Amino acid sequence: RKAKLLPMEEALLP
Amino acid sequence: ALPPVAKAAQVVNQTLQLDDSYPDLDSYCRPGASSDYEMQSSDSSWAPFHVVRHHNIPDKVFEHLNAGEVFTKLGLFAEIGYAWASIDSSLFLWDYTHPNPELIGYEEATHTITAVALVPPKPGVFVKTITHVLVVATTSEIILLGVSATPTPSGSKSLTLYSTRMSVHRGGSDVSFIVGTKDGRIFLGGESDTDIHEIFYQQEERWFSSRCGKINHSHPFGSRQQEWLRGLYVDDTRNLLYSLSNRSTIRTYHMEGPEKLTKVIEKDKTSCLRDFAHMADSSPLFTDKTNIVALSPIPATEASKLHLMALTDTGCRLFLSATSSASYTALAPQSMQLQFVKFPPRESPTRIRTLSQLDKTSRALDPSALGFRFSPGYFFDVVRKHPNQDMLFVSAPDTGRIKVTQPASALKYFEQGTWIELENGNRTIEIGLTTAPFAAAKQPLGFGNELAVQFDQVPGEFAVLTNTGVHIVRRRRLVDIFAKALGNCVSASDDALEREVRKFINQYGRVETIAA
Repeated sequence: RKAKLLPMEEALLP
Repeated sequence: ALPPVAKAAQVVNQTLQLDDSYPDLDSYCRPGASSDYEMQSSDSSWAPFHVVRHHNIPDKVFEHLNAGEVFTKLGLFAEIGYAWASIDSSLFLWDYTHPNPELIGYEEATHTITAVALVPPKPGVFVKTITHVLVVATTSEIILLGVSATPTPSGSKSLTLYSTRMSVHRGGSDVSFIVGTKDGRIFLGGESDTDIHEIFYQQEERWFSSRCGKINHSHPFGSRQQEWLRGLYVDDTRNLLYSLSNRSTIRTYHMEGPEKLTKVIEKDKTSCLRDFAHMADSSPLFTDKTNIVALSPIPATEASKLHLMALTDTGCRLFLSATSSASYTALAPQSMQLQFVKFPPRESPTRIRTLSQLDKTSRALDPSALGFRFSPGYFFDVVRKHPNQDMLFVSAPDTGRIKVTQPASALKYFEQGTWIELENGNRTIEIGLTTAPFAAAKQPLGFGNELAVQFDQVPGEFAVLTNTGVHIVRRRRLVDIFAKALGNCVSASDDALEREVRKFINQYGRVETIAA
């Protein structure tokens, strides 16, 4: 299963 | 005049100072050489290390690996209990502590993966829940992925990946080595040349600057002969970066700023050999034919002078100091010198139990293919005498003997050693620490006192990655040895215990033995 890559928006602040 | 608890507190304060006076590395690795070992059978209760369990590679990874068209590679993320496997342009991570792991697949990459690493993030860039950055280097580009390795009820980190839009074209230089600093700086090197690159990245997008950049810190030009890297090594406590070349040249770089990297020392094998010749004991185990196969930084918390260990293919551990020209303007060193050599042990591994000068001629660690050192001196050497089976030599400082030795001028690098056999077909790839870095104190004096921390931090454990699985090796404490030895005396005489106890007293002293 290809790993779900959550978005940049959550990753980097602010 | 002085009440009980205040009297006892006086004993505690003086005992704390006694433990914190444990000799520093520089003090028992003084200029000269040593071959001091007490070897233990791996099945003995006195073994300094032993294998506690093993984790096979998942079958699905074997399916992908044997489905490899051109290139495959394995590696370890021992800090979080994960391993990884790359197959051409595809990458697969998995928790090796889990009995039936699921494979975290990442196949966005377009070209062959040549290196993978897990580094700390740059502060003030990512959400706090991002614990690491995953660096994926291909033949075309380097890719950064956010990582969140949050612990689970079972005791194994849960790993989720985040995209970043952060990437840069590789260029003409291969990337086979990636290392990260405490502050999230990412350095790159490979098998094309000796140049060192750094990847920068920032949160904000600008019209004059991208979110992710790459620069060559070596600034090469003109005539250049063939030479490339065998490894990169970081020491945050000194803001240093070391590279090892295929010609056994050791280069030292200093991070004089958050974005600067300056080469400050370059020491080729000839220089090491010249230092070695000026020592009292020269040896045929170290010549112009000898190769240096690995480096291991020694942090400033452990030793002031000795900066670096270098392992030869003959099994010699070369301990090098480094010194600055001045005392004030971090201060960058400008000189490096081979000061002390620990020569190999003589005892070879045997199925059946076999029965004072400097030994500078042993071939027991010849050839040494891979080597690792962990504070306070745990040493792993992959000896490849035969092309099918690796033999693992593992040794530790004889902390008990070092602590009792008197006077200070009699201090030597005493060691306890053992041979751990891996089965036929096991080729060792990497060895990494799974527990927190060892430290009994905050400065060299007292730093290496294993005895003092027996009950404050778990024994060190090390993940040995092979082509068939991950083996867990655990350091054994005095109390572990003492308990095991006594367990063998349960069925014996009153004099059987006294005999075993006298072994401990002769090595550790009476107080340490009775305390155990």
